[PDB]
Amino acid sequence: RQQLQVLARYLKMDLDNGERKFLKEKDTVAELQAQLDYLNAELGEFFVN
Amino acid sequence: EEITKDHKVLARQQLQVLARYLKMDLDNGERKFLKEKDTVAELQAQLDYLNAELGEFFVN
Amino acid sequence: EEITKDHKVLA
Repeated sequence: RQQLQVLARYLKMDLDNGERKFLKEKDTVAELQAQLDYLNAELGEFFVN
Repeated sequence: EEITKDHKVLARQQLQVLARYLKMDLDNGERKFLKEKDTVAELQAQLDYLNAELGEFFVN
Repeated sequence: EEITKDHKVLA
């Protein structure tokens, strides 16, 4: 693992970039789901569907 | 010489990783040497004091 | 930059 880290640093490759982007995207998903849940609570399932 | 320096840096980091895996202290020798040099300075100060008190003719 | 690229490929 330490040798892999040394190589990754030499190559300037961020091994955690994908996870960072994924966590941001998951926050966005939660935001949009909260908005949709609010509209469903205001209007009801029958109306929305 | 950016490319050569970057490669030597990578080599140094790989050497450090290996040294840590092997539990080999690369600075042990220098540490011991600096302690020994302090001891040499102490003994030389004592000898210099005796030479200042007694003089070269007497000591020799 | 053939040498640097070849080394980065090896890495």
